[PDB]
Amino acid sequence: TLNGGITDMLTELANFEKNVSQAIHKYNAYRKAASVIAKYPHKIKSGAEAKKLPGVGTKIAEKIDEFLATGKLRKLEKIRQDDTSSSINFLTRVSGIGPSAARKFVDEGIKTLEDLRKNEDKLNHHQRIGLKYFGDFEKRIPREEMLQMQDIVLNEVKKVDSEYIATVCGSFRRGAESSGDMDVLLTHPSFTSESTKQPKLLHQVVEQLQKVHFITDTLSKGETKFMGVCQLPSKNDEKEYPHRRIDIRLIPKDQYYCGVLYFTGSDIFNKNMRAHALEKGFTINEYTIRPLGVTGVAGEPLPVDSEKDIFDYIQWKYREPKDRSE
DNA sequence: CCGACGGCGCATCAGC
DNA sequence: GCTGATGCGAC
DNA sequence: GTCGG
Ligand SMILES: Nc1ccn([C@H]2C[C@H](O)[C@@H](COP(=O)(O)OP(=O)(O)CP(=O)(O)O)O2)c(=O)n1
Ligand SMILES: [Cl-]
Ligand SMILES: [Cl-]
Ligand SMILES: [Mg+2]
Ligand SMILES: [Mg+2]
Ligand code: NA
Ligand code: NA
Repeated sequence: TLNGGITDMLTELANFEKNVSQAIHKYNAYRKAASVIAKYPHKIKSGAEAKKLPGVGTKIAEKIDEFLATGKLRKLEKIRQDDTSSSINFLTRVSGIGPSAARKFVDEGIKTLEDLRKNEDKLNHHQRIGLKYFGDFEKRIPREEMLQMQDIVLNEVKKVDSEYIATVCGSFRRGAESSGDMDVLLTHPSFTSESTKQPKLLHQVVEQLQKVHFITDTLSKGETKFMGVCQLPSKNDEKEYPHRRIDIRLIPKDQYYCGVLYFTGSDIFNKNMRAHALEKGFTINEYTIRPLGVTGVAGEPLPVDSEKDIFDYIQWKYREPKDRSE
């Protein structure tokens, strides 16, 4: 928050370009600029000063000058006034409504929360759950509740099969004092890059968490990724905890370190690291790190025995999770 | 210039 | 039914 | 919107 006013402005610009303009690269540019400015340890006094940071160019520098002089950006003031932009921006805050659906709903006269509730028949399953928990999903999760949630998931996972390992990643693993959701990496030795020796490995864990009423709703579910809703249990006479988003990713056990690197993030950190890998002649996904031939086609997976190995391949100093909140 | 911009799982739909 | 393109996802 | 070559 040293430069909170500027990073707020760029984040709002990013959301506009994403949600309304459907200009994903402009969205990514604004987020990169906000990220590099957020970690800049001086209170910025001019666009010129910010234009020294990689990712801040001529246009954003101009916007920082307008913002530092007036406290505001006319481009954003009129965006907030535009009814279509405001409606599209709002609707995309419902889980399952993306830019395209939001604009299509706006065309059909569906523009408000009350509009959405009247038109549940027009919503797919994901969207209906996002509407149902609209208020809950915008609340953050205190780290203390993340600790209680972790304890349930790991213990319940242990009850299904003592050989599962569940690791909470995302902002939690980066040490955040609050999280937007809970992200769980799951491994089991029967599932490796060589073979799947046991079916329903993710299903059995989802079922156990549903059985004890931790998982309450499913947004999407396949063999390796679960996206849904969970809730802490409350004591007698206690108000209920909000419902929370939970994501679970089942990763081949021999590919744990690439998987935990990916699932720890942040997303911008992953983008930065993967772009640098490319510049160094490697490609990184949640499973492997592979070299790029002269062709550009990926080669064979390189041996990985820690997170640090992946950093070493691309000639980066190791960064602890807490230092990856870009 | 101007081409690139990380990478992929699940849901839903068009076309066969 | 399958394959491939698209939306969505913090995207 | 920004960057590299
Ligand atoms: N566009 C994306 C989105 C996500 N990811 C990866 C990194 C996330 O940490 C990780 C979890 O994805 P996430 O959306 O849960 O992001 P968090 O860092 O946990 C921030 P939160 O506390 O949830 O509000 O998945 C990514 O690589 N690329
Ligand atoms: Cl774009
Ligand atoms: Cl791979
Ligand atoms: Mg998260
Ligand atoms: Mg998540
Ligand atoms: Na710059
Ligand atoms: Na949404």
